Amino acid sequence: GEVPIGDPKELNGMEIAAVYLQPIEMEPRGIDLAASLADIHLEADIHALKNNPNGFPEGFWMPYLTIAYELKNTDTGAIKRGTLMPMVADDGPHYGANIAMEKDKKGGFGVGNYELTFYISNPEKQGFGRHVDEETGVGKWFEPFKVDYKFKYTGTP
Amino acid sequence: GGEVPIGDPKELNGMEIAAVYLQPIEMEPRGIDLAASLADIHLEADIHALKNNPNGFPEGFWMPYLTIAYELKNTDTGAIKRGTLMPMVADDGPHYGANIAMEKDKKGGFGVGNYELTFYISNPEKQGFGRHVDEETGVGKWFEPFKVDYKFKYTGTPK
Ligand SMILES: [Cl-]
Ligand SMILES: [Cl-]
Ligand SMILES: [Cu+2]
Ligand SMILES: [Cu+2]
Ligand SMILES: [Fe+3]
Ligand SMILES: [Fe+3]
Repeated sequence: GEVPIGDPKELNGMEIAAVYLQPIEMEPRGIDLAASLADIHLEADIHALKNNPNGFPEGFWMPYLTIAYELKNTDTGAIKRGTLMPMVADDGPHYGANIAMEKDKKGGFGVGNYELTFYISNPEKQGFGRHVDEETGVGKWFEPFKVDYKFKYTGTP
Repeated sequence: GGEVPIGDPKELNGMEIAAVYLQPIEMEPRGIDLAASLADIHLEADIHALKNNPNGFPEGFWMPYLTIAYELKNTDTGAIKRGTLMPMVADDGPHYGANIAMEKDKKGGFGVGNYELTFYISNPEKQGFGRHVDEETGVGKWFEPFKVDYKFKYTGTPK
């Protein structure tokens, strides 16, 4: 059910990919946009690479990230921004948001060419700690960064 | 190393729940954990998904966004302290942990001896971590809050 968004990027010890699927229903209620109001569920799939410098085992989900997105229709110039929220689905933990496309009451988010940007800040922003002792410590976290994708939105799946 | 195992791990609610301690650790950011020089142990909860986890976590994955309170009771002296373990990462992965004063704590009898350790665990939804519940991609309901208990002999800081 998942449509790839552009090509994944490897950086800061992480594999960072984007996909969209049909709208999902999330609990708790009142956080994620309700499925009937949305056209897609956008997901950031973020996992540790080999030799992750912050101690995360290869393939582990990267938790406690702060992630904002910007979605730009490059045909219309229409831009929207939001946050992705941490949650779990059948395919495990990720960061996600239901997003109105055709249903965006502002308009301009229908079928077309898009640029997607993630803006990502490290887990310390949320108070997640790291050992820094000689025996068990790990390296410094990345500074906030962005990653960019280009994709064609072909309509609510 | 490695760490000192506390009691036996428990397998409950789709998770392996183990307790360990080691020497006090230095943690960043500075100021949230008790300083290493003021502590005698670093206590950890090691919690990972079992096979067939009912909440969509693949086997071996760390269970994130858990709320974990601990109670440490010296059964010889009666000394009791409580706290909450904080999520963090070390060179062998993410865990929940806290630096704790034992011998250094002069406000109680927290020296070498027999201990009961209890973890009080609440599911990730308590912290607003979400779950899909639609038919196509949804997963099972989270566990209700629960406790796990360990017995161990504290023999001092690993040296
Ligand atoms: Cl791309
Ligand atoms: Cl035990
Ligand atoms: Cu999701
Ligand atoms: Cu720790
Ligand atoms: Fe997914
Ligand atoms: Fe550990």
